[PDB]
Amino acid sequence: VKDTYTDRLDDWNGIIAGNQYYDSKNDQMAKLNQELEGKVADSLSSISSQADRIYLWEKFSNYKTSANLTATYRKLEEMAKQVTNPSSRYYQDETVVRTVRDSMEWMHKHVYNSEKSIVGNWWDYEIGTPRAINNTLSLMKEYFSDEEIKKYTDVIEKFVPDPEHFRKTTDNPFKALGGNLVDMGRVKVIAGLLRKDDQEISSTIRSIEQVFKLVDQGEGFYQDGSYIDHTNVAYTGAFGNVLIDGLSQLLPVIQKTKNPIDKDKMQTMYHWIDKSFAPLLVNGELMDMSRGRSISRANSEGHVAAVEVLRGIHRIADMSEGETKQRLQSLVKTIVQSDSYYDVFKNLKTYKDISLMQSLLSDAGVASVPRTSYLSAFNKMDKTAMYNAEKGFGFGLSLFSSRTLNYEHMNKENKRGWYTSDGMFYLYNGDLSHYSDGYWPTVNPYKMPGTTETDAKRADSDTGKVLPSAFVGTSKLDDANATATMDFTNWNQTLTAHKSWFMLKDKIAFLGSNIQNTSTDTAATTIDQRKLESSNPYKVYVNDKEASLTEQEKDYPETQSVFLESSDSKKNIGYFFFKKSSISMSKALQKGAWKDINEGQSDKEVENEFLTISQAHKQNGDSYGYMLIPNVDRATFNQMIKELESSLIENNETLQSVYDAKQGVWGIVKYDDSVSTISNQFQVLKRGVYTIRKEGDEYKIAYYNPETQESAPDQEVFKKLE
Ligand SMILES: CC(=O)N[C@@H]1[C@@H](O[C@@H]2OC(C(=O)O)=C[C@H](O)[C@H]2O)[C@@H](O)[C@@H](COS(=O)(=O)O)O[C@H]1O
Repeated sequence: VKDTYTDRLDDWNGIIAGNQYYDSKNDQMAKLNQELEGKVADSLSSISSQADRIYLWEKFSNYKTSANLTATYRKLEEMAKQVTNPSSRYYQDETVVRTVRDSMEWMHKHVYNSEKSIVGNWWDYEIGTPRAINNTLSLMKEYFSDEEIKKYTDVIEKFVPDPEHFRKTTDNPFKALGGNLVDMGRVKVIAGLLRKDDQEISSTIRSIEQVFKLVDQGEGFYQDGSYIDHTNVAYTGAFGNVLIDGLSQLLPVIQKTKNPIDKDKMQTMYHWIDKSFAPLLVNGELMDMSRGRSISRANSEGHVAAVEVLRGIHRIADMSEGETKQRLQSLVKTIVQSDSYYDVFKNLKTYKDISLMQSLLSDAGVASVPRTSYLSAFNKMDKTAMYNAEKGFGFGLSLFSSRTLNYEHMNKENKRGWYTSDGMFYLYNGDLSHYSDGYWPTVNPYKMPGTTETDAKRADSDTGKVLPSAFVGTSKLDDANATATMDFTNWNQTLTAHKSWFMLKDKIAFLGSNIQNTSTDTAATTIDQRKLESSNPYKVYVNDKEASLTEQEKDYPETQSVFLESSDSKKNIGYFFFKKSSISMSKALQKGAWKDINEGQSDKEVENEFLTISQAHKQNGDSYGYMLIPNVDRATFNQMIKELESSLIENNETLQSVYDAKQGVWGIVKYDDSVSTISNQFQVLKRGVYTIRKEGDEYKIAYYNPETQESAPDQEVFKKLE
């Protein structure tokens, strides 16, 4: 029956499909249409049309595997999209209409109904499938009777009767928050509209409002921009994605119901965009350190995942007004235009999203200016993101502590992310494809960049752990300078190391001390493991002399520097060792398959060439110290290292500090409360992390106590000399 409920469903259809906006003369839209035409064609030709069939699609036949239910229903949603698209060859097709109706009834009688119980993954029974069913019925509401709609959505009410919890029919339900809570809306708000149930709509929207509250503990968005999910996992880039992507779709509909959400409540979304998401986007790529186990999905590499966030932001801009709308448009526009590697349209899956992006990109009134430098210390999730606009590089520091899990391996995904938070670092430079094109299945998991580990064999069946210490954190001085430390102990408590980082505008110093090993395994720090481009080969220099790397590891004793020279200076990487160090390097082709790190992925062999740099630690009390200097040419790098000749202030078991004389900035990490005199100019007095700048006779102080997660009055931690 056509009423206010169907009106809302019409709006929903315009959002999840947007057939009303389709234009055959629009190349990008025609491309998506062609993709849907092909998917429906394949589904129609491979579907079982035999009496007493045991499945609809042979490749999604084992229904004890919950994933097969969602995949099946999604094929029907695709049919619904095309049967209602005037330009599709399947528009109002009698066979497709009957195929959707008959398939819904078949699955309802033999696979998914109220008399069934969760078998496999609860997510498919409560989120994946219900969403696919809601969308199918919404799109084809003019072909189904209200009784049929209520009949096919009864199963949804059986598995998801409570808008505040998931796994309600199990022996361990949980409180819905974040991304999951948003999906709760895409399940019950739409189901409510389809069933014309006001109580379901109102109660669900009320539950959804919890999402706008910032938290100071547990799962959710924090004031400092961090986002935690799954109890204690940094997750802005995966579950946070689902949250903004799904919520931006729902809001236009929710705001037109009899239960619209207060404007002041939704105000926090802008905080998420500017504080949480924006910093994690560099040249169109969403930083992997925020994506949890999703890094192990071949169809979701960094640039693809970023689009989930960007399309969400764009929709929010569209529903905003004035300056707010204008600036959000500019944010999306500059990020998209800075991405010369990935075509944003490859992940805009509805006509309205495509249309919005096209108008934005062609609107001269919307400014597209390169983003400025920034540095975000996401202490509540132990990650740090840095971006230098002058030189054009981004830097990500991935840590964990007693407050956070190191890596997530679940649902057979991310089987080898063991060391992705053991002080792993990311460098975002001119090669926008670096962490893409098969990086994850080919990178050697035992040598993640920046990590100090023993060479012990690790099991794919292992799961994450928290760190014994709470002494992990970042002290930020300004948009270009910060200092971080991690009181590191490895997975089996056989190795320790005081690892610290000194972000000094256009370079990052890496210092490690107190390196100890009680095992029979060899210990070493991976200085880098960089994925190469066959098109842009690097010329390697050691102590400014060209070196020829081989698949076989070569030792370079008394190394003062290593320089990776590209034809594009924006891809150059230099490493300056404060004190001559003994390192080893190799360049080799590494093969692997996505299935190796994610059971549900393809076993197809992938291969990439990597340049690995390592420093062995054969004695207790060992240390390492070097400066990473990106994006400068060879002559400039050589000049800079001479300027940094005496930049290392100290690197021992209680004090680590680097000084940038050009800036007049000091980075300092203290592991005890002894009085530390620095550069015969001032003293720092407390265990913690510091970033200090001298501006003649004045001193700006940034102190952070990572264990208590508090700063402190200047006189408690700093004292100028004389
Ligand atoms: C955040 C996350 O990893 N969520 C998991 C699901 O993944 C998301 O799926 C969708 C969607 O619209 O369904 C959008 C996102 O890009 C993607 O991250 C999914 O993996 C389900 C079920 O698993 S599966 O059978 O392995 O595919 O589990 C969620 O936790």
